[PDB]
Amino acid sequence: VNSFSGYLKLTDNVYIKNADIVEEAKKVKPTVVVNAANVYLKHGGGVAGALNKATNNAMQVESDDYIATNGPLKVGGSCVLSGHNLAKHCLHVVGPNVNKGEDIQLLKSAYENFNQHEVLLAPLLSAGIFGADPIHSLRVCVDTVRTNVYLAVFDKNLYDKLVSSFL
Ligand SMILES: CC1(C)CC[C@H](C(=O)O)CN1C(=O)c1ncnc2[nH]ccc12
Repeated sequence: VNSFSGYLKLTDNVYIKNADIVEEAKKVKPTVVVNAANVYLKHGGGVAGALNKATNNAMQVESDDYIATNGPLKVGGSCVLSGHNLAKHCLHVVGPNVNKGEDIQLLKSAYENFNQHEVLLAPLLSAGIFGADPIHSLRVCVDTVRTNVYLAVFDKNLYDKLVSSFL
């Protein structure tokens, strides 16, 4: 038993809710919140900009130190950093950004990072400003992640679509 509430069960291990991930994170305090990151951990907009704003920019400060030490992430890769006031940990995962021409097949590799964590609160990778089809992203998530994932979808219209078109 865990503290996530109001989710629709899609599969044995995947759940979905129409929710603002920032507000869900602040209420739940999950062990892991996933950020829709870029390779530079520049958290300017989308989910990343919202998560970072909710940390009063502490996520960005920590991220800049991480990059200065380690260099950029790989597309399809991830790193674990602090969850600040939002979660114990933030798993920064880089899905491919279609608006940069990155290979959508790397989306499966991106979701594989979730399997290193028993339970996660997460957005749909490569959705939103990353330019992928959220329905394809949901399919890859379901077919790749084996750990328990609670997907927060900000847009109510998108959500209802994702649910109604799910197979
Ligand atoms: C619009 C879109 C589907 C695609 C772009 C955003 C991104 O990928 O960064 C995420 N997003 C969400 O609806 C979403 N879902 C949960 N929490 C969120 N907080 C801010 C947006 C958001």
